[PDB]
Amino acid sequence: AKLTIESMPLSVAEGKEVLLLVHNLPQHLFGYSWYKGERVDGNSLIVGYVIGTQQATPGAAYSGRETIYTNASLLIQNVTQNDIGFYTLQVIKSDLVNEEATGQFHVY
Repeated sequence: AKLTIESMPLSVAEGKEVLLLVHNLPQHLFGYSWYKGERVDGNSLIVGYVIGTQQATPGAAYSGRETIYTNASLLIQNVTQNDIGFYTLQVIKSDLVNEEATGQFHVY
Protein backbone atom coordinates (compact mmCIF):
# COMPACT_ATOMS: atom_id res chain seq x y z
CA ALA A 1 0.00 0.00 0.00
CA LYS A 2 0.94 3.63 -0.60
CA LEU A 3 3.05 5.43 1.99
CA THR A 4 0.79 8.17 3.45
CA ILE A 5 1.04 11.03 5.92
CA GLU A 6 -1.81 11.83 8.35
CA SER A 7 -1.94 15.23 10.08
CA MET A 8 -2.93 15.01 13.80
CA PRO A 9 -4.79 17.35 13.98
CA LEU A 10 -5.70 18.24 10.38
CA SER A 11 -6.38 21.87 11.31
CA VAL A 12 -3.95 23.40 13.80
CA ALA A 13 -4.27 26.65 15.70
CA GLU A 14 -1.47 29.05 15.03
CA GLY A 15 1.21 28.57 17.74
CA LYS A 16 0.08 25.00 18.54
CA GLU A 17 1.59 21.74 17.49
CA VAL A 18 0.86 19.12 14.80
CA LEU A 19 2.01 15.52 14.59
CA LEU A 20 2.54 14.00 11.12
CA LEU A 21 1.89 10.25 11.39
CA VAL A 22 3.25 7.87 8.75
CA HIS A 23 1.19 4.89 7.52
CA ASN A 24 2.38 1.93 5.39
CA LEU A 25 6.01 2.38 6.24
CA PRO A 26 7.95 -0.33 4.33
CA GLN A 27 10.41 -2.63 6.18
CA HIS A 28 14.21 -2.99 6.01
CA LEU A 29 14.79 0.74 6.11
CA PHE A 30 18.02 2.69 6.29
CA GLY A 31 16.49 6.06 7.25
CA TYR A 32 14.13 9.00 6.73
CA SER A 33 14.30 12.53 5.45
CA TRP A 34 11.62 15.11 6.06
CA TYR A 35 11.30 18.11 3.84
CA LYS A 36 9.34 21.28 4.08
CA GLY A 37 6.99 21.58 1.12
CA GLU A 38 5.87 19.20 -1.63
CA ARG A 39 9.23 17.95 -3.03
CA VAL A 40 12.32 16.01 -2.15
CA ASP A 41 14.92 18.78 -2.38
CA GLY A 42 17.98 19.21 -0.18
CA ASN A 43 17.47 23.00 0.07
CA SER A 44 14.16 22.27 1.85
CA LEU A 45 15.55 19.46 4.07
CA ILE A 46 14.31 19.59 7.66
CA VAL A 47 16.01 16.51 9.02
CA GLY A 48 17.75 13.30 7.86
CA TYR A 49 17.52 10.42 10.34
CA VAL A 50 19.62 7.21 10.34
CA ILE A 51 17.74 4.43 12.05
CA GLY A 52 20.80 2.38 13.01
CA THR A 53 22.54 5.21 14.87
CA GLN A 54 19.36 7.15 15.82
CA GLN A 55 21.24 10.27 14.54
CA ALA A 56 19.06 13.18 13.40
CA THR A 57 20.95 15.76 11.29
CA PRO A 58 19.17 19.07 10.50
CA GLY A 59 19.09 20.57 7.00
CA ALA A 60 18.65 24.15 5.84
CA ALA A 61 14.87 24.12 6.45
CA TYR A 62 15.13 23.04 10.12
CA SER A 63 13.65 25.87 12.18
CA GLY A 64 13.87 24.62 15.79
CA ARG A 65 10.22 23.48 15.62
CA GLU A 66 10.55 20.01 14.25
CA THR A 67 11.33 16.66 15.91
CA ILE A 68 11.55 13.26 14.19
CA TYR A 69 10.74 10.01 15.93
CA THR A 70 11.92 6.44 15.26
CA ASN A 71 8.50 5.53 13.83
CA ALA A 72 9.05 8.26 11.17
CA SER A 73 6.52 10.70 12.67
CA LEU A 74 7.41 14.38 12.67
CA LEU A 75 6.21 16.64 15.48
CA ILE A 76 5.99 20.32 14.54
CA GLN A 77 5.59 22.82 17.38
CA ASN A 78 4.79 26.56 17.30
CA VAL A 79 3.19 26.39 13.86
CA THR A 80 3.23 29.71 11.92
CA GLN A 81 0.23 31.45 10.33
CA ASN A 82 1.99 31.68 6.91
CA ASP A 83 2.70 27.89 6.69
CA ILE A 84 0.92 26.44 3.62
CA GLY A 85 1.27 23.20 5.56
CA PHE A 86 2.93 20.83 3.03
CA TYR A 87 5.58 18.45 4.36
CA THR A 88 7.21 15.59 2.45
CA LEU A 89 8.72 12.37 3.74
CA GLN A 90 11.28 10.28 1.86
CA VAL A 91 11.82 6.80 3.22
CA ILE A 92 15.22 5.44 2.27
CA LYS A 93 15.08 1.68 1.95
CA SER A 94 18.18 -0.47 2.40
CA ASP A 95 17.73 -1.53 -1.35
CA LEU A 96 17.40 2.20 -2.39
CA VAL A 97 14.03 1.71 -4.06
CA ASN A 98 12.86 4.71 -2.11
CA GLU A 99 9.37 6.04 -1.46
CA GLU A 100 7.86 9.49 -0.99
CA ALA A 101 4.66 10.90 0.48
CA THR A 102 3.41 14.42 1.01
CA GLY A 103 1.08 15.38 3.85
CA GLN A 104 -0.70 18.63 4.59
CA PHE A 105 -2.19 20.44 7.63
CA HIS A 106 -4.23 23.65 7.65
CA VAL A 107 -3.32 26.49 9.99
CA TYR A 108 -5.99 28.80 11.37
